[PDB]
Amino acid sequence: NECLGTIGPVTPLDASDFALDIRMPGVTPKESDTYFCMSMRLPVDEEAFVIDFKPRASMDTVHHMLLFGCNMPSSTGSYWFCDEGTCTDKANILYAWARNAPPTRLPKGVGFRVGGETGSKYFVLQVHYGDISAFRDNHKDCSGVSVHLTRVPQPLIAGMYLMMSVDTVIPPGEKVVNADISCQYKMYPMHVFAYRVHTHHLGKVVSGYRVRNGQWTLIGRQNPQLPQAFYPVEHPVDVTFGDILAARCVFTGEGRTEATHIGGTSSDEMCNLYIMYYMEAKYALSFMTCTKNVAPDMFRTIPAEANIPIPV
Ligand SMILES: CC(=O)N[C@@H](Cc1cc(I)c(O)c(I)c1)C(=O)N[C@@H](C(=O)O)[C@@H](C)O
Ligand SMILES: CC(=O)N[C@@H](Cc1cc(I)c(O)c(I)c1)C(=O)N[C@@H](C(=O)O)[C@@H](C)O
Ligand SMILES: CC(=O)N[C@@H](Cc1cc(I)c(O)c(I)c1)C(=O)N[C@@H](C(=O)O)[C@@H](C)O
Ligand SMILES: [Cu+2]
Ligand SMILES: [Cu+2]
Ligand code: NI
Repeated sequence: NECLGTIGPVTPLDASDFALDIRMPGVTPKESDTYFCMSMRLPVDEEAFVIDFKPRASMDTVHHMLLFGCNMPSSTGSYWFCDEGTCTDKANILYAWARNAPPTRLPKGVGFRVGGETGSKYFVLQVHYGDISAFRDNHKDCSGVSVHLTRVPQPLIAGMYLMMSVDTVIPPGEKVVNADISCQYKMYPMHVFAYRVHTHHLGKVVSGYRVRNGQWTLIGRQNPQLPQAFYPVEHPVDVTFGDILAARCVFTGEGRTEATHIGGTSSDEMCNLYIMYYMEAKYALSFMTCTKNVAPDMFRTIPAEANIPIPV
């Protein structure tokens, strides 16, 4: 149901706006925890701005959905298993829908820039099917997300700052292993408005901070075992030239018989903190990444909550 009909995926809205429905082409999981991927090229070649997102998920099977922007989807197929990949180039996450933690809307006047000469030419949708019981009907699922695109330039441009670990090693049975990430910020000011954390089963807590003149200001702190949606920041926080962004993921090796390193399988781990921000249009860049730990010693002053499990 809700599947793609004779009217197609593009809904005209007015002279310069249209909604684009990005849905699975009627797929059927045959195993629980199946991750399906699919892509949609933007229908317009010129620059546009994504200013809203509306989920169209099947509450009875969809565990989570992510929408990315990129220039080279990993497969040319109708849909594929995301284990093959999302995009050959580096995908930019735009939206996350997590079952049981409703998404928050973008601030008005803020939009992601896409298309054109340097923006994403494709949207890639990942849909995680958990309970494949509802598929006893062997029916087809068309879950997805609708995006509102406009040609009208937005005064604030949303972007993503991804902090991630690449060298972490978690010895088996090890009670506590910290993965620390830190970089100095050297662009125009960005204001953080939402954040998402991601780790696999060994993750206990993930926190990120802006450090200025030695003082730590919390950006976000979350239990990665909770739904991995983008959560709004408690208080708006600017990150400016000179500041240091610092994040820590706390892992345990308990329950594993061998060491766990960074990787894409359930037996591997990941330490990600996605910081969603907006910047004035004339100063904006759409994405930044930190995969290092430039000021290792700085963590001796990280707030205690960074090591404290979040109470349910
Ligand atoms: C890519 C293109 O040609 N677009 C149309 C106008 C348009 C752009 C976007 I992005 C959009 O979301 C919507 I709705 C409409 C266009 O440019 N049409 C012509 C026109 O405005 O007459 C050319 C000459 O500008
Ligand atoms: C090695 C690793 O940590 N990969 C993460 C972070 C990542 C996200 C994006 I967007 C990206 O372009 C790249 I290169 C890496 C990772 O795969 N995280 C998952 C996640 O955050 O759920 C995927 C599904 O986005
Ligand atoms: C009723 C509604 O959803 N109005 C949205 C436009 C929209 C339609 C669809 I169908 C959709 O899938 C998405 I995502 C967005 C809305 O707020 N549109 C703006 C517009 O009409 O330009 C405001 C200003 O009215
Ligand atoms: Cu999920
Ligand atoms: Cu992962
Ligand atoms: Ni400010």
